[PDB]
Amino acid sequence: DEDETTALVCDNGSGLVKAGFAGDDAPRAVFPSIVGRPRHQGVMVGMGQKDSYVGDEAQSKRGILTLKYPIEHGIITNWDDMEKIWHHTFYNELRVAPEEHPTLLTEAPLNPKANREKMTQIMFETFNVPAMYVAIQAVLSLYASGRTTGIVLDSGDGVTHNVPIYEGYALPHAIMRLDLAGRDLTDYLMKILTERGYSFVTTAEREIVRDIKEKLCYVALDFENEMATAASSSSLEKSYELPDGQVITIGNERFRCPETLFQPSFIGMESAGIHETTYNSIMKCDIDIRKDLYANNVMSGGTTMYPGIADRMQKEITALAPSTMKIKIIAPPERKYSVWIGGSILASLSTFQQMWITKQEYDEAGPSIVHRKCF
Amino acid sequence: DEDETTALVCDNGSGLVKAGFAGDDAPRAVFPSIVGRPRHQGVMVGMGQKDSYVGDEAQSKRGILTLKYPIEHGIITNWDDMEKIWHHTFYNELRVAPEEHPTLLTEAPLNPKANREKMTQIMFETFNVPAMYVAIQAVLSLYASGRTTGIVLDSGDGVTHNVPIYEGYALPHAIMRLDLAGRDLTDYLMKILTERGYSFVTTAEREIVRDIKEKLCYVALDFENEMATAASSSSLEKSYELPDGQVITIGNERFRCPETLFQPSFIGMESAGIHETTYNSIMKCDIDIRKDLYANNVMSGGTTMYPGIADRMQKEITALAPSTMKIKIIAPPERKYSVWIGGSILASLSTFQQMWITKQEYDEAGPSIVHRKCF
Amino acid sequence: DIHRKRMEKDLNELQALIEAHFENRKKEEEELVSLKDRIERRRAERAEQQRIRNEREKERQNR
Amino acid sequence: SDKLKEAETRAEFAERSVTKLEKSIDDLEDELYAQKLKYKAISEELDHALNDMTSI
Amino acid sequence: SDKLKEAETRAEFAERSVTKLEKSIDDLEDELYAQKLKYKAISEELDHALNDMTSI
Ligand SMILES: Nc1ncnc2c1ncn2[C@@H]1O[C@H](COP(=O)(O)OP(=O)(O)O)[C@@H](O)[C@H]1O
Ligand SMILES: Nc1ncnc2c1ncn2[C@@H]1O[C@H](COP(=O)(O)OP(=O)(O)O)[C@@H](O)[C@H]1O
Ligand SMILES: [Mg+2]
Ligand SMILES: [Mg+2]
Repeated sequence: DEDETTALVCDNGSGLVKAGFAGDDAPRAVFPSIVGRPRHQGVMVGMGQKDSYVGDEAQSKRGILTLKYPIEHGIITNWDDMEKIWHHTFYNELRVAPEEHPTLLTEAPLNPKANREKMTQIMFETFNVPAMYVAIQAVLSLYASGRTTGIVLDSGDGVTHNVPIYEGYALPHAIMRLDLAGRDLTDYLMKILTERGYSFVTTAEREIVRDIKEKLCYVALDFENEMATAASSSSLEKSYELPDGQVITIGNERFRCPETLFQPSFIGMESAGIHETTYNSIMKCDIDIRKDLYANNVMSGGTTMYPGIADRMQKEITALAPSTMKIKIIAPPERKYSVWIGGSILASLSTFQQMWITKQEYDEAGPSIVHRKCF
Repeated sequence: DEDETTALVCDNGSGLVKAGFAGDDAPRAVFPSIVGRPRHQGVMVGMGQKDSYVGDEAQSKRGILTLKYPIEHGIITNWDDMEKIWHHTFYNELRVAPEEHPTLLTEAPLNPKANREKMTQIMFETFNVPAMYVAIQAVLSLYASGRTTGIVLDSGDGVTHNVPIYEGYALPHAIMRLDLAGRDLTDYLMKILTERGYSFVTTAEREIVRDIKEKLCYVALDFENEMATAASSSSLEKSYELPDGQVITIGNERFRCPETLFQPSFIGMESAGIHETTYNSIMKCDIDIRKDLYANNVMSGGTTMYPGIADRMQKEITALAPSTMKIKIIAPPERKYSVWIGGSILASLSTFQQMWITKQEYDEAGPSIVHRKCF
Repeated sequence: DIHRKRMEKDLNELQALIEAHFENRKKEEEELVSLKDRIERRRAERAEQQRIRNEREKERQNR
Repeated sequence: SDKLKEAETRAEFAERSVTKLEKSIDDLEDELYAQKLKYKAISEELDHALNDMTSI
Repeated sequence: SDKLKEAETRAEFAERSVTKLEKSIDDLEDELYAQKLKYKAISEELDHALNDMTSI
């Protein structure tokens, strides 16, 4: 722990938890949001026999544990799970006590207000954090980009959000949430791999196939033409070496998996591709600034490490929108940490401690005070 | 052979092959999918000395043959085995030549596309069928029920599939395959009988214990309470007369075997009971029609001859789902033939010959034509 | 104002790039020297085991 | 005498085990050698890539 | 008795050789497996960079 009473910066992103100290450039403890529980009961002795397993421990013990998600698309299952994982993060991973450091947290866009009230109340009772602040990840990604104008595409693991912000002003009237995310990607890839001869249901293979998505997946420039040329495609077809050692070969599926977000009709969504959701979002607001939105679009999330989103994005928007002004996307490398960086940025300036949510305000007005203290 | 050129209707169900002519009410040649091979080599003469043994011949010669499964959970071992068994079915059992009759076949849900392309190619080269059509067994069971709305639970011998179909349209996004089936049932019963003092490994006892499952098995209304009262249970305990003549007595095991599908944690599956798989399947799709899915669930397969699936099904779904609307299951007697009946139904109408897969289409576009001709 | 600070920190990481190189290069050189000494270790071990097997053979005919 | 035949039996057992283990050691050390050499070659090439980056 | 003692001595010598060679094999085995774990890592990563060439 630093000698100074600097604040805690924790991004509880929908899919990854990244925690550390204020003034740091990158979060120190970063782990996926999976939680493992003993698949069977206790009869043995001498070691183990522990209920909750979180972090890399559960990653190593994936096979023996039922792998469960305490949060999915924002919905909260069991607050005890968050209690334990935050205990682990603060003491076993961050080696910090929350008594002496206020916490800045980031929440998924348009999270329930009742969810905020309950989570804040359990937090304040269970923990002894001196002060509090929670913010939407959209403005955090904006801060990471450091440009007040643009539309943020936050692609988490449970929801994809499109949020327009002009000159550092939120536009909730033009903000939308789409239920397509990593979960859907894994599902669709699971069914295609089932049609390829490999049919698995458990979560270990879920992580294997999301790793495959991280490594080999394409974003098709032209879809049906690329499957037409991918009929044989000995060179274009790509293989992976699974940890057991078998060589699993995939061809068109590499660019037929992310395509589903662009083409939701593959597995039955009324909503069109996410580019349509950015398009409608843009036109909902006044006409004039729309061009700037076209030229200032930002994309954020862990998924963004994949190739192909930028070219597809610009080409389709230019197809939909007039091609007079030039559209260009901006995306700094390793932007999944960017939100946490913005949290540090929030703690950088000396005005931030004017609106810390202190203990006594919550003791006076209950959780309801946040309704007036954040917004 | 009928004087008319009516089509062949063949259900190659995962566990049973049922073949016959179109316009017939029930398949003529029905046999299990076991295949027997000589356990030793040839030195004797005067009789026998034949490699492949299929059908009732292998059933009578189970002891002398290594009993092997050419298909397990959809996976194909050796196409030569299917070649021989289809030869036997067409000529020795159906007494029909496939030259003059197009074939309607049913395939296991979500079968590999590569499997379809290879099986169709070997079929067309080896055989001289004039025309072809292959369909998923889900819509066949739907046709047997004759109601366009419902969720089909296909419980084969290798896989159990849950498929929702609303107003006669498939919902692949909410379709799932579970690796629990007859094989698992026999295995689990084998280990319990091993704990009862009787330990066998060979397939003859596999068929004996599946017969026991057909005859005596219960589906427990309440599980732990029924073993608690089954401690002694002189009346509730039930016996079987094995063909050798020994009397083998089983008590709670009768309802502790099918329970494993409902409670997979007994032998270690991450997936919960099949009722959870129907539940998740239902919610994946739009909320509104879910009630109809609750009220229109159908179950199909040879296993369905057992008692207890209906009461357990409804009670657990009512426990999981709100109990306002009444949930009722429908299951016609002898529904394992129902798929084949639906095949006959397909040949009943005069529009079916508009999309027969003729020889010349396959000769033009290879197997790839099916990718455009069926779906 | 915040954005220039980011432009600067990235620059910090950028030069840090070479600093990330240094530990990898020392580890590479350590592997280098370990393999190079393993060369003569393997050769001497081969000679030693040849002598040991010679003693094995003489004890074999001696019994 | 029975103890002496048992001693000769255990001696032959241990000597055969020794021969097997020696051959295993030799083959394993040769395999490890070739493996390390291939890794060294790739590491060489990557070091050359680092030097080129520095030249930029 | 003297011959039994000589044979027992030789057998014990051989058995201690067995155990020492087994330990050496263990150490070598662990080192080779690790070497290879990192070899496959660096090979996969060079391939990933080549995938970068494809994206460019
Ligand atoms: N290094 C990486 N490369 C590619 N994809 C990644 C990487 N790390 C994480 N992901 C993907 O990002 C997803 C998590 O998104 P996350 O960054 O938590 O969203 P958010 O920005 O809302 O927190 C995971 O499902 C994973 O598939
Ligand atoms: N008369 C019967 N009574 C009870 N169970 C049966 C009967 N006939 C077959 N079965 C069971 O049905 C299973 C075969 O299922 P099957 O009907 O082939 O599935 P599918 O409907 O996918 O073809 C066998 O394992 C057997 O245990
Ligand atoms: Mg995100
Ligand atoms: Mg079935």
